[PDB]
This record gives sequence, C-alpha cells and structure tokens, in this order.
Amino acid sequence: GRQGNKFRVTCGLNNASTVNCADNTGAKTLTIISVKGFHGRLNRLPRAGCGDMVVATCKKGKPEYRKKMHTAVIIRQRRTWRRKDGVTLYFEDNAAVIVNMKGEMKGSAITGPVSKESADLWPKISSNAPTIV
Amino acid sequence: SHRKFEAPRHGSLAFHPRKRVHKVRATVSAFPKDNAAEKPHLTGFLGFKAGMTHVIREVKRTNTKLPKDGVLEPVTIIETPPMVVAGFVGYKKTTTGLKPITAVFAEHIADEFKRRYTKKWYKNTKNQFAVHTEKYNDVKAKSKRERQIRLIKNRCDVVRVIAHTQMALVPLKQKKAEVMEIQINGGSIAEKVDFAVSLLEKQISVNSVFGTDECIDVCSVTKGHGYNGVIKRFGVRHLPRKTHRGLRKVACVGAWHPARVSWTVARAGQMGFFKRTEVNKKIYRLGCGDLKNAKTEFDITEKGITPMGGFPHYGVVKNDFLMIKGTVAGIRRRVISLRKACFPSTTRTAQEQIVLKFIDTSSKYGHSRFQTTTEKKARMGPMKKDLE
Amino acid sequence: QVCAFSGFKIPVAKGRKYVRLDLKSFTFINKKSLMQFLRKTNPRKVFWTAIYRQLNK
Amino acid sequence: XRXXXXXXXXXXXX
RNA sequence: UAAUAACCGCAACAGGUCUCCAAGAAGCAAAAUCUUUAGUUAAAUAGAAUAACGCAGGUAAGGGAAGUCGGCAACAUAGCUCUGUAAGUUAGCAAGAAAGAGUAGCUCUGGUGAUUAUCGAAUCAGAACUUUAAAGGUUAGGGG
RNA sequence: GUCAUCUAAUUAGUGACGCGCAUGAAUGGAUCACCGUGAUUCCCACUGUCCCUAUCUGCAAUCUAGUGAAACCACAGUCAA
RNA sequence: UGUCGGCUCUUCCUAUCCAUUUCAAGCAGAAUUGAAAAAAGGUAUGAUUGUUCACCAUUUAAUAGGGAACGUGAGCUGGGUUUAGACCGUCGUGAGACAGGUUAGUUUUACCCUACCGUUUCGGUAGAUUUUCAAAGUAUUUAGAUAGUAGCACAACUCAGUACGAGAGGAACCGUUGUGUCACGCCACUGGAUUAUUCAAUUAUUUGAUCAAAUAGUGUUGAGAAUCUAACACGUGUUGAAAUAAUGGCUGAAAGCCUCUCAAGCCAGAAUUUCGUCUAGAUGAAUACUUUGUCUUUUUCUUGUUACUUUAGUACAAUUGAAAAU
RNA sequence: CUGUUGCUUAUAGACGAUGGCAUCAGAAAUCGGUGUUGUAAGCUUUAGAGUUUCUUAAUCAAUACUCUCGGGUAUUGAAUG
RNA sequence: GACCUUAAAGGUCACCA
Repeated sequence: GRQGNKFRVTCGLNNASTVNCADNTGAKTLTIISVKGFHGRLNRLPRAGCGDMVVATCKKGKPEYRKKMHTAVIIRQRRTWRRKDGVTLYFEDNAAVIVNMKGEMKGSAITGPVSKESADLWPKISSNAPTIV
Repeated sequence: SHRKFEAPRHGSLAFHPRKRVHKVRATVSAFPKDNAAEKPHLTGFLGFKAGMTHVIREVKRTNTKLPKDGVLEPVTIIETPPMVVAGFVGYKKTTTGLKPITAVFAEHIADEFKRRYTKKWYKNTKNQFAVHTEKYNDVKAKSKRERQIRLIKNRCDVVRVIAHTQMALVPLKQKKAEVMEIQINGGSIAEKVDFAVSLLEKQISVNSVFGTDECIDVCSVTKGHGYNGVIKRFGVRHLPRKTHRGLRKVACVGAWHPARVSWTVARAGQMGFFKRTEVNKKIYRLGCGDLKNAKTEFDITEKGITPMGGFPHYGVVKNDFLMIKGTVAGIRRRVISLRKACFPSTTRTAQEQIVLKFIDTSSKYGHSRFQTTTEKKARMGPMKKDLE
Repeated sequence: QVCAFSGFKIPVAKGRKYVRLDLKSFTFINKKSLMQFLRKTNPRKVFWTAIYRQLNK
Repeated sequence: XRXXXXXXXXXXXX
C-alpha cells in the first residue's frame, strides 16, 4: 500500500526494540520482530527506520491486542537521521501505528508529530496525522 | 565439512598483494582510446588536493523527488596551477607493447625540472641539460632535432607531452617539480606532432584540458596507515570476549589438508599507501578565470575558496582549482593525476547541469559560524582590543 | 534558521533539529546549546548567549 | 576412553 | 635481624611465620582517601620511537540479552531521615520487603543542663536567601 | 508422554493426569516457614554480551647500550598426482 | 596423530534453491511443473535442546545439498561425552554394575623450519657500431610476459487495470527513480572516543587567609578543539566492443524430395569468455649528466659504483645469409 | 655520482624503506587570522536573606552588578608574517 | 538378536568404549 520510494533513513530500531503505539486501538507498546523488505545478512539484526513497515508483537495493551502479532509503521524515532537537503533531525520517542498490508490504519487518530518520510510513504497516515514534521 | 552458514568473503582479491607504492605521484595505467577524427587535445593534468568543503546545489534532473531548495553534497578542492610543457616523446607499437622512440626537449628548462635528475641537489653541480641547452642552436644539433621530429612522424603511434608543475605557486615546501606525461589524442601523427611542437616551453592551463560538468577519472595514492591488524585491513568479525590470547584476529587460518595457508586468508600487514583509480567523478566548478571565487549566482557576497583560517594542514588556495563531487584518494597536499574518462558516462545524472547555490567557506576547525572574517567582525562588534 | 537556546544565526547545513511530543520543534547550532536546553538552563542567565546580550545593553 | 592432561615438577636438586 | 634482603621455601623468591607501643583530618567506624613524628626514594637495567597482537584500567550514538550452554563479564542499586511495606509463617519472622520523598552553601531561630547572674555539651527540629538544585571524591544492598 | 500456562515461536519452567520399564513410608513417606559464595525457570532495571565496532591511558611487544638462558634437534625443509 | 558440537575464516564439488539464457506442458493470463547451458555472485533472524538432527514463529529473489584427518582446541569455548566427590531408581548377600537419570569438576609451550602476510639488503640477462653512433654508471619518464579481478540483487513510477480471459483475475520489453549488500576510499556536514589532565566548576587533605596550586596512580562532573573514526556521515564501481555455450534459425547436400550440419559455409543468442578498464609485476625502452671507443683477469680505494693509475699481451677496412602465395 | 649525517624532518613509518629541504637551509619566539571554554585577579553596585557592635559608624555575609564578547588555551599532526 | 519356559506368549540379557 506504500506509495513511491524512500530516501536513506538510518535505522535506529532493531529487533526486540520496544516502541510506542500512537493509535487509539488500546495497544500501548509493540516490540519489533522483523522488518518487511529487510534483506538478510549473517548475524545481522533486522533494522527499521521512519516509514518502515515492521512486524511487531504487542506485549502491553487490551486483551484483544496483547500477545499477538500485528503490522505497524514507524512514524518517529529517537535516532538522528539526515534529510537530503542537509537537515539533521530526531524525535523524542520511538512510536508506531498499526496498519495492515493494504496500508490503511486500524485506528482513527494519531497522537504526536509524524515524520514526513512516513507521511509521504503512506497516504492514510498523513491524513490522520496532527502535524507532519 | 561445509561451513554452516554462508557469507561473502572479507576483502577484495582484485587488490592483492597489498603493497605500498614507492612514489607519491601515481601514474595513470591508461589513457582514453584515441580517435583520429578530432583536433589534438590533452587528455590529463595534475593537481594537489587542498581539502574538502560542502556545497548546496540546485537539482536540474527531472522526474526526481529531490528537494527543490537544493541538496547538500561534499566537494573536494584540487588546486591546479598551470603546467609548463618541456618536451614530448613518441611511442611505437611493437610486439611487446609501446616503446618510446625518441624524446625532444625545449631549449630552456626550469630548475624545478632539473631537480628530478639528482638525489642531493645541494651537493650536485646542477649541470642538467647543460650540453643540451648550450649546443641547442648549433647547426649539427639542430639537424638531429629535425630527424627526431621526422622519425616520430614516420614510425610512431602515440605522442605524449612531458609537462611539469611549478611548485613555486603552491604552499608545499617541496621545490622539485612533478613530471607527468599527457597523451595527445586527436588527428593523425602528422598534426599531433605539430600540436606538440607548438606547446613547447608554453604553459597549459587546466581550463583547456577539462570542460564544465565533465566527469573525469582520478588516480592518486591513498592515505597511509602502517601495520594494521586483520579487523581494520579486511573487516573480519571480532571474536567473543571469552577468547584466550586475543579477540581481533581470524580464528581459523585454513583447513588441515591443503597443508598450507592460502593467499585468500586475511593476514595482518600494511594498509595505507596504495594507488587507487576512481572513475566517473563530476566537475562541479571549473575554477579558472571568473569562477576562481566562491560566490554563486544566488549568494553574491565576494569570497575566495579558502575557508577562514586557511585550509587545514594545507594553507591558502590562490591559483586555479577544481571542485570535484565527493571524495578522492589521498590526504591534503597529495598529488592527484586527473584524466579524461576512459569510458564516458552516459547516465542522466552524468549529463546533469550543475548550478551551485552556496559554497561553504566557514572555518574547518570546530563549529564555525561565519563565512568571512569581515562578517565575523560585523556580528561580534568591537572587542576589548582594537577599541583600546 | 535561529538557534533555540543561544539565539545565534544557524549556518546552512549545520545543526540538529529536536522535536517534542507537544508538536513543538526546535533547532540548535551545536551540542553545546542542545545540552543546555535539555538541562532546563535559562539562556538569559548564560553570559555568551545572544538572548542575554540583548536583555542587558 | 581417551582422556587428556599432564603436569609435574621437581627438576632434580642441582 | 626478627623480615618486600639476616628465619623456612635451592635465592635479595609478590608464598609462609607468634607478640608490645600507636598522632591529625573526616566519619557510626582501628573502613577507604590525605597528612605530622620516624623510615625511605632503592628495592630481578635503562634510552628512543608511540606499528600490529596483547595484560591492566576506561568510555561510547540508536536499540537493549536479539550474543551465549547459561546475563559469564561488565553496567546498574548503594549513606542517613521521614512516609510506607504483601502473600506465606514454627507467630519468633519475612523486612533494609517492595515503593516514594528529603539531603548543598550562607544568615538566623528554638528544645535538651550545671551552679547558684556566670559557665558548658554536641545533638535534634524549624525559617528566609543564593546557586552549577546538593550522600556519592572515597566508602557504599540490584529487586521481585 | 497427554491437557493447561508462560512466549510471536517452548526437547526448557510451572500446575494437573497416572497400570508408576524400575516411587513409597527411621534405606524413612508427605509437607517448607526462616536460612544457602547449592541446582533450575521467569519478570523489572541496567548495560559493548550483541547489531558492529570505534576510540583513550599505563606496562610490554618494536629499535638500541649493557647482560643473557631454555624446551627441542636422524639429515633437513616449495607444490600436484 | 588431543575424541562431539558451536563460534571465526578460506577454498572446493554440482546431483542448482535464487538471479541470467533456452526447450516442453493436459503452458489462454497469473501462479506453476519437467529439462538443457551455466558454479562468476548470493543463500538470513529467533523460541526449546550440549546437541548433529528436528519442530515451530518470521523475513527474503532464495532462505539448496555436500567435501576439505566426520576442515578448523600451541584458533576459542568446555555445554555434552569420558577419571577422582555426591544423590536417586533397578540389579547384586557384599565389594560394586548400569548406551539409566542429576549435580560439581586445572584446557600447558611457538622464540625453530616452511606456508601465508607484509618489509629490507646485495647481484643481475649479448650482441648495435651512420660520433646526429655504440656501451657502461647514476637519475627520472615510461613499459607490461605473467598473477589476481568486482559488482550484484531488489523495490517504486510509466507501460497498464492494458495484453489474455466469459468472468474472476491479470503481465512483460524500453525508459525513469531509489534502496540493500559487497568492494575501494574519504573527514566537508552529523555522531562517538578524548591525558591538548584545554576552559570552568567542585568533594576530601595540606599550603596562616586571598591568589595560585598540589595530592586521591586520569579525584569527579559539564562543555570540549585536534587526530582517529561510523555497522552512526558521504562519494565511485549504471561501462564500452567482439566471439560464444544450451537453443532458435539461413543456405544446403548426403538421400533428385526433406533436413540447422553424427557434412562443408554462415546468423541470432548467457549473471559466459576475450579485448577495453583496475591492482601487483619480470626481462625491458627513451631521455639528462659523467665518461670510454680492442679487450679482460688478479690485486687495490670507496658506504658503494663508474671513469681512472701501473707492468705486460693481443686485433688491425674491404667477397657473410631474404621472393611471396598455394 | 651514491650512501651516511642534519632538519629530535613530513603527505611516511615496527626497524629498514619511502617523500621533502639542506645557507635564498632550518629552528624558535612574538604578532595577526582561526578555534575551545564561559566573564580572570583588584576594587565598586543600602547589591544581598539576616547578625553584631555603635547608637544612621562600622564589621561579618552564600550569591550577585560595572570595568569584562573578559581572562586563559590554541599544534602538539592548524594557517600567515 | 541370544538363552529359558509355557500352549503364538512371555521372562532375563543386549556391556567397556
């Protein structure tokens, strides 16, 4: 469901990295299991940056979301990444929103800023984002 | 048995053995293939790396998602004062490769060129080219020169001009020149020698050799590092912390029964002073004539290419220079052998027009804030000194 | 751009932007300014800041 | 089965 | 002499061998750290350069055991005061459970006596102001 | 072993079932409060264990002046078949 | 002859999992299935187990199978197995046994030869005599027998909801733009280390106090230039010609017809080969200067080389050796 | 010619090697540029919460104002003269 | 698999590495 390409965004989120859920779906935190499109290497852990659709499990939330495997998109990250126009930028916390394969967000609202890279990749996230940074 | 999991080998077998070069200058292994349907022209030059800075360039490629306000890219500065052509040599194609037939030199030769032929100049008698210069206008010696010109026109295929730098125009402490042979690509050998003869004793500026937005190949010697271990030289995996006798080494150096260590294993040794050729490097600014400054069509303030406080470990650039996109092999003050591309790049990015919007000239030490010292004083204002 | 703590003019292609969860984003000129900002230090009480020099004289 | 080890000391009384 | 050179270990061996006397700071403390009286500056050689690989001591962006047989190693908690403290239980404990807050400097205020107005003790509590917001130099529990 | 639970995933742990190769009552049976430089599993916190390596210091190693051993040694020391 | 597995690393096989090129299908499209050329390049992350093996959860273009003393312990580890302590079950009268289970159990030496990786020193290639020449010494500019070899893969836009198909569904070639990895580099911007014990602050002790320090083997904390460096920053490897393999064909006999040829002769066709390009490199060549012009041997000076010095000997211009192709 | 030697020499480096200069050589200060930290020491702002001695004089006082965009450091592997 | 016993069925052994 993603539209277009994404430039180089350094991936600061690993396997077993706990992020927050900015949705209103009753899931609090997710831990990344593996990253869609990740090209494997020996002893390398899967890596995710902004706008990267990951496969994550919810270890904290309401019972219909806990102890299950969902699909999310990283909207912000604490790792410092550089834009193509010489802008160096980083957020306050790692957050994600639950989307399906077709790319529509399960929730209805997003809390906090949403990075441009994830907003342009997924048109559904940008519509429900408060601000795009 | 088979290795449990597969992974690419560490290090390239194309650069084996890793032997450090002996001379700072790097000789180009080849020149662009000659075409006989064009005017004679030089196919190379030589400059000294001054440093690096960054620029903001306006994107001219269409059908791209790059920002419309510019893209931040690095640029390497190569100061290239004019060369002096002090001779030429003709090469003949035999059944064992090119063979230099004769070399014809000019009447007047600079002491920078003469210093190459000694090893202790301060003790030498400095009688280089003395007999050649003194008897240059003799009737016998002149006749010999005409034969050399006619021999090349008859039994030669490749003509190169022996050009040497003028080290008095650069902040380097070295006084001995740097000599480079620049092949002449163009018309027939008849008009190639005529072009070479015209260039004798003259000066060739880099603007005549290279154009604008032209991708070139650069050959230079990298930055030395000395004896280095396996981790740095090749990039093997560091061993677990529990390991006896050390962590930064290759655990297994071969199986039992090839009975010998293979050349393909990663062994500790010398990393550093190697010769490397990098192709398809774009010229961003041809710093000759009017473009010798650092101003742009958008930023109109007048400033030179040298950052405040001079280039680190180099000095001040006041001659012609080239702005090359990205990185080239070698530290500051290194000698770089430029060359026209052997395989001309035909990609859309190669033919893209370069329009600079801002060239950074802040100090390359610390976290600088100002572009010129005049605007540093204006912002800061008068201080305790100067006002007292 | 102007630094959030020091108030200096940020040179192009220099500095880091920081975004908080309250939709407010700041840009700084170096790690010296950014560290002071995260320690809740008032630029008015820091002698070298451009904020301080405007307040006094 | 096959074991493995060793050590000793003394080295006469020179 | 009575021991990092006089004793026992092949020796001027980082091992071992019973006792007496015992200053200041700081602190609950014969603790760590620094100093006075006394002792010594030599105790199996040094100088230059500052490669790899080491032994000893360290730090590190983002992630946080995904490494591994296994949180091995290291990180982390750490003093004192006040609030608070569960299941279980041999009813004694668990318990410093767990968890939270305070702590600096300076200028002051008050309580605790002796002797019959003068003299004296470190201890506790409280209040304004200031700053780089305070056990942490050293010493100093990870918890369930 | 079968059923639950712990995990995204459990030859591990825990709670149950029991025709138990070959449990069982001073060869002591069942039970655990406090205790343990005992064996095992799971959480929180923390981190170079790891992604993936970078870098700093002292002492060596390197070179030199003086001094100066030992293990080992049929003869020796380039490969393929 | 140190006996399992794992970790690290290199190479080799093809009975090939992916990528490339083809043929066949009960191949309409998509997804597939069988086979040929081809081994140059890739082939992952975790829960449980010491495990090899296995079974699950993911991801990927694919997560193929194997060898090298069942590769690899003076490479690591010591989980298992496999001494000596201890416990249980069964067996034995007993000492004790158990491919029955559990727990704790020292992993020594390279300074030798070679191999490999780097790095020095000395030696050096035979047949030209147009003095505008020939040779030796020193130095630069070049040269290139040989050896290695490097770039791969994926995604998005358009093609296009088009071809095909009743519908459901549903492509590809050119072109454009990015990402990941590998290799080579590099210090501008971003980040990290920091004994410039830089600047500042501050706890304890000592200088009578202030200043200024010292001590706590770098007291500690904040910022911190330089240098080094990123899996954390960023550049290049989008690159050109010819011949090919499997296969598809052209002309065309054998064999009056047919036939791509177990015939002669050609064309198209691969992540293929060779040029071209990159790295190391042998005998070499040109030029500058110093010489010598029939020649060396043995001594001898120099750090070393050439020229050079002395005593003798030797030769002295003049008929050699070319068709090519079939 | 070449090597040693010197620049406690660098674009180099374990040692050799490699690269540059060697009297228009070299080295060193100082000065300017350029960076880093954060406003030196001495005296002055009822500064200043309050205290004491006076009897509106002083004294003590964390911290704080002006001189002060100050002071200090800056090649050691930075750039000029 | 080997030994034994019953009217196919059982029972004991199957060890050191």
